[PDB]
Amino acid sequence: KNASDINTGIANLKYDSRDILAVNGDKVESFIPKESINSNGKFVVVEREKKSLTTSPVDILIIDSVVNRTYPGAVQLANKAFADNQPSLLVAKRKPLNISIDLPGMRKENTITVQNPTYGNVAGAVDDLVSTWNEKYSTTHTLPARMQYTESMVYSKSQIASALNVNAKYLDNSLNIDFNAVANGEKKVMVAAYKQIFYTVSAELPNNPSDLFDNSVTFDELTRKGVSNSAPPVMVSNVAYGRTVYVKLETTSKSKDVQAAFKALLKNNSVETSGQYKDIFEESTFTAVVLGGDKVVTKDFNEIRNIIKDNAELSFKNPAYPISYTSTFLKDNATAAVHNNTDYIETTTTEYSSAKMTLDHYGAYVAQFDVSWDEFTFDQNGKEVLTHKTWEGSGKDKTAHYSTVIPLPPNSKNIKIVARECTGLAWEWWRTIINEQNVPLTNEIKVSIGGTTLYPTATISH
Repeated sequence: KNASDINTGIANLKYDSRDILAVNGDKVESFIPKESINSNGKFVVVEREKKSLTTSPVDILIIDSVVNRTYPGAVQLANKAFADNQPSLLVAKRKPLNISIDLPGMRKENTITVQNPTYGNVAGAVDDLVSTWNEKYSTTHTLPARMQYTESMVYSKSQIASALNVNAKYLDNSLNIDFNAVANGEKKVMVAAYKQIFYTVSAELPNNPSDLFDNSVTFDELTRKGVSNSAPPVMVSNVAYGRTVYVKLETTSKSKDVQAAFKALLKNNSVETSGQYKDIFEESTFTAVVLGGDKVVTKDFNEIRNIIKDNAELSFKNPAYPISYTSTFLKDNATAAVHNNTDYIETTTTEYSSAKMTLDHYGAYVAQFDVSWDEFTFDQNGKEVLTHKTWEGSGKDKTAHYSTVIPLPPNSKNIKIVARECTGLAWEWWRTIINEQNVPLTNEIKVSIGGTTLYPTATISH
């Protein structure tokens, strides 16, 4: 009748997804690109850089408060408010629709058919299906661990969100990311989103869009109702239900390793007792919250694992809830993808600590140490400024047994160490026994020359 004008009208819309469905962070701004700083007693270089993060999800998140707007079979407007997690619902009288759960107990009795695909109803149809399988299959069958897992280091709300694929306020509201400390040397932080799926209800893509709507429905009704090239319609064609845990990992260290150290603490507990990265998980504290729909902080990460675990489980005590969903433009049944584009200031880090050099001479022969290093800094332009330093006794004759302690401040570089052994009288002749530049900056540098005139012994020990 005019179901024809729904198709014709709908068929007629022009748009590309990248356009109507985009999000964008606000042009970066200004930072100090290369600059040092002193914390924990470690001299810390600190670099900075704008990158372009470019997400592109087809698993649209779903915010608590705006939950009753997203349900399997619902029709919604593909527009900037969609792309922003507040989709506008497009209410209109409906033909009946088949929704079919994917629960374990692999049934042929899994499909239900809903007369009026309105939230409350659809919600209920799901609820039925759930506690069907839960009665007549609950243990007879068992749940395949399915998960949307994401983890990243945090720079801006704009970026963690975009990356973690979650909602910026919602996250910060629960976690409290001191993005600042982070923004300049004070702190290092990553966040993990454990999005656990227990099941996903799905909704029969309809051959022709008209098939979704009663006959009392006209195209004008739709357009006057929201529909336009700036905002075409999508069907909520699958909702994944489950449970979420967020984990916050933050540490005072600024060691290049804080990253991988975490990505690793997260995976398993083989690094936990293994002792690798031990100074870090000291200055690390962890936080885990469990999203509801209408939180613990401790220094023993094994409590965090426990919370993550308790939550890969369906239960009457821990009920599922919509979590992500999938949208199909009614036009051609393409999947809706929300193109994202945050910009941000990645502040990286590198620690450096003070060193204890140590000359020791046991040699049956007069000898000589040249020792020199460079102290490094970066200007108002982040250029490396090299301040050459040189060991007092450098070049002086020394007789066994001798020893001294040369302090090196944490920001040292190029080091360099010679040992000459005199090999006759006065300095008639001499041999070089220790000759090195670019000696590894390391908590202890131990030089030690020894033995005979004819057969010396010489070694740097780190």
